[PDB]
Amino acid sequence: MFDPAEKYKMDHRRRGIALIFNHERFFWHLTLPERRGTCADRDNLTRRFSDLGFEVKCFNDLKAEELLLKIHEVSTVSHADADCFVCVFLSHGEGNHIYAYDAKIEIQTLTGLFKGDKCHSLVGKPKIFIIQAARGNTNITEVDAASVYTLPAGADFLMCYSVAEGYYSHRETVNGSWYIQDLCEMLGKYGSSLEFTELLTLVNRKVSQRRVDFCKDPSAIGKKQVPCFASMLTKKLHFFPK
Amino acid sequence: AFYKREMFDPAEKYKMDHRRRGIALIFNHERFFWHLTLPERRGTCADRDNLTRRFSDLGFEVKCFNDLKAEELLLKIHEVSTVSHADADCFVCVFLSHGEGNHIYAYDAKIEIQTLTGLFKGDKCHSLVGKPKIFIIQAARGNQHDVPVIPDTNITEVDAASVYTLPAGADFLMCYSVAEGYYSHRETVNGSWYIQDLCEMLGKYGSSLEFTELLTLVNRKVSQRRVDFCKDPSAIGKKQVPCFASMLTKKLHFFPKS
Ligand SMILES: Oc1cc(F)ccc1CNc1ncccc1-c1ncccn1
Repeated sequence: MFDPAEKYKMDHRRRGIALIFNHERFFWHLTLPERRGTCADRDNLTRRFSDLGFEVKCFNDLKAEELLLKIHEVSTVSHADADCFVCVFLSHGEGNHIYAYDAKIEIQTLTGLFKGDKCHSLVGKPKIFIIQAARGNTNITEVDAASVYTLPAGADFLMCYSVAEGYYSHRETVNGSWYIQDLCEMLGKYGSSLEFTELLTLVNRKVSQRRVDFCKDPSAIGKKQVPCFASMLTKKLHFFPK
Repeated sequence: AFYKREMFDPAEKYKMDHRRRGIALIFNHERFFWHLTLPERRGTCADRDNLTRRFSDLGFEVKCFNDLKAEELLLKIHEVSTVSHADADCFVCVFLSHGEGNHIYAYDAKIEIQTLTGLFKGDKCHSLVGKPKIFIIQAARGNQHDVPVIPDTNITEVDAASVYTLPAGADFLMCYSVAEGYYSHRETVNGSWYIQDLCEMLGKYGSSLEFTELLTLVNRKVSQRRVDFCKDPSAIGKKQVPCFASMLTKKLHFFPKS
């Protein structure tokens, strides 16, 4: 019968892989600014997801061909013994695209690799994409206009965005991104007990409550950040200790 | 001695103890000005009535509008955005129509979704600040084998997803019948797959379940639906995957009001 509280089965041998694509600088021809603070984000995420049982693999400043090769490689190995899959992008972006070192990649191309017909062993399992990407312009706060569309994907995907249309993404050059900081704080405290979209909702509250009435940089005043997640999940998702 | 200090609470819920639940608007579009070259939407009136009963049972004041022109629709939604919602828990707005990109069709023209949600952001609607603003959108691509000229068996019509899964402001929840690359289904007597399943879940669980948890059940119900191969073989590969884009900041329940 229909169960209103059904949860994803998370009792496989492994939690699964968490991929992190970390982009700090870009080929000069793209004329994009460096992303100081992103290495703090990478380390923060690595610790949180490792603690949740994930096998975390980080890749710094891959070219687009290299990045596509790597994510395709992961999409074609067996996830039969895994609970789920996580993929994080830390970069600049525009519209449907995220930047690699030398060129843009379409988000739909990346998510498409993990759809049922392409990745059988993840069918019915959570596929979670976390995207910290917006428009490229001592602890300094950099402020970027939202630019990356809050795109959906297939069944059992969860697409998590640092910022919604009309708002602004913030990154501290020492402490890291507002969104990743608050995400990681919540993961550390509640990741192993709370339902994951409930947790992302806490992240929405934390980030949107950060004040922008008195910035060190006067030009940043009033540039609020509101994250968003787009859920195509079909069950409750927990990361209880394995 | 106990009280809730202002510490971060992982279980915080929207306060839903106002005098009224709030207004639920339903914009119901069954047919369109001939110049738009859009097909009729048989079954949408079942959707409208279904939604009216479920949201009324949850305490909402439901107001339905059928086939408004774009000017009329904008006037009406602007009217609602400019009254005081001080005594309300929340606000619901439903669109049942065709759509394309960031647009929903009214009777005679397209309207941009951001124009509609924009009316309810921050100071434009102060009395809804910090309160859930829930938009439910059943809108996809009208099949246009259908002349540019001036014009009950249960059939399942299948429309490609066309409307962007747009976000909005803080405390908005944007609910979409279908995601990019999938297909929306509507039975000409029984109504839309998404609305049918939304309404069934509202009736069974609406008064207890956290609302995004309920929307997740709707995702499961809809994405598991299949058409019978005999009635329409051409619909075989056309799965429906709904989604919701949450900018909510707290848990949302619709417990019966005291
Ligand atoms: O979500 C956003 C985030 C931003 F930073 C800026 C603008 C938008 C709104 N646009 C979209 N949002 C979701 C899905 C598709 C689109 C979309 N797709 C094509 C063209 C326009 N919008």
